[PDB]
Amino acid sequence: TSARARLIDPGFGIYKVNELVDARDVGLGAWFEAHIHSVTRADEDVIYHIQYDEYPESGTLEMNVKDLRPRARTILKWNELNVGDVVMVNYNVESPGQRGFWFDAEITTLKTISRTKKELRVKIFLGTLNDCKIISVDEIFKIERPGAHPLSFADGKFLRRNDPCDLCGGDPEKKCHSCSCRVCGGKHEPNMQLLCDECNVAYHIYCLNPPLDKVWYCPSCK
Ligand SMILES: [Zn+2]
Ligand SMILES: [Zn+2]
Ligand SMILES: [Zn+2]
Repeated sequence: TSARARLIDPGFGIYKVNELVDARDVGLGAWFEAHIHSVTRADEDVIYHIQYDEYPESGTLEMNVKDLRPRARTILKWNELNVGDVVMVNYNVESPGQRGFWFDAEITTLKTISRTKKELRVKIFLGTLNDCKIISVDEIFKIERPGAHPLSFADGKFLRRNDPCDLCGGDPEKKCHSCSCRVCGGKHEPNMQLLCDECNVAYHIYCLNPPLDKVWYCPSCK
């Protein structure tokens, strides 16, 4: 058992040490994946510190409890959505056509145009922005509330799709040297292919020079 993936109840607080949460960055108004680092004493007397999963460089940070909630885990299907619902959506404020960040929003328009076409417009809570068109209609997340089952890293990483690919367009059919194996460009075998942490590019076990016997950081760095 990893120490990073074991929940600790220090005897108080509504989130457990090492619990997976989302943390609202007050500067942007968006929610980012994080974990509880510590729960200590000085909604008032309990202090929570976190680390952001994808910003370990930012270190340990104090966070008010109103800016924390259990990690988002459930994607709401189209038929589970209603006008007036408050859900978490991906939106880019500066470039509405592109992938952005994860914002709480109230659904104001729900329109099924055809079998494939849909119109989802929301009110984004930053101040608020009205009549925002959400492109990623298949990634609408339910907002979890205090008391939800505590997740740990043992359950999984529970990372959302947080990056913008220009090459293959995210299509699983087309080969890609950019977002898959650099040597051959084959997405086949997600299991027999290791990633890097610093630069983040992949290689198969048999595509490296020299080839590895069994299944990490890349060799071209060192
Ligand atoms: Zn690609
Ligand atoms: Zn390869
Ligand atoms: Zn690397």
